[PDB]
Amino acid sequence: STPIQQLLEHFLRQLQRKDPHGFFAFPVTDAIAPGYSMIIKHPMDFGTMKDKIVANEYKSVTEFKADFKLMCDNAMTYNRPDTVYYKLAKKILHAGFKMMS
Amino acid sequence: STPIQQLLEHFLRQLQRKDPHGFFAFPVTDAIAPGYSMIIKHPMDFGTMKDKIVANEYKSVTEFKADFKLMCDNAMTYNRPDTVYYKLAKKILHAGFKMMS
Amino acid sequence: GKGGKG
Repeated sequence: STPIQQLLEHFLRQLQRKDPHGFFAFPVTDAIAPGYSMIIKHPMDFGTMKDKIVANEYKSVTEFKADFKLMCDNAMTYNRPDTVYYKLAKKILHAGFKMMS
Repeated sequence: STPIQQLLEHFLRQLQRKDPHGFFAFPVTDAIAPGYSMIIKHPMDFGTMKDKIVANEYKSVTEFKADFKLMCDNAMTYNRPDTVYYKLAKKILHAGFKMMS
Repeated sequence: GKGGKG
């Protein structure tokens, strides 16, 4: 388990704790989110980001942070501003980057 | 049986012909649009207008055109800009106002 | 086919 693997494993638990309901835990589907895959071209979530961590696919902190901002962005785009959903993404996004600095 | 009734009836028929799927045919439920009753404050649909016509509740073309506009403005607020609904709504608002003059 | 997630 590489040093980069320990840092990211740490950042992940730190982020995923900002999201007590699991909104981000798992890949969204169009069943649960109508027309989702006809707006968001590169989908993301925590559970995917965890699986790449394990897989050693992240060769730096910068690339882990790009997935985070990918998953945050995706949500602000799909969801309306007045939603629980867009608001957690927008909050968690600016905190996240700072925490990881 | 009134003349205002006769005019309203035909603007309705004409307006509704532009809604093949009757997306605007009925009241909207929260079951088919999560958040709806808390983001839209005064519901309107073509089924609901049909009945206010039959009950002489419109007194002027002005009043009737008001509700029509309240229907498109509810769809264009709730639905994302890319959907069949937001599009349909904007189309019919401009064209239906064009028609009634 | 209408709306967001809910």
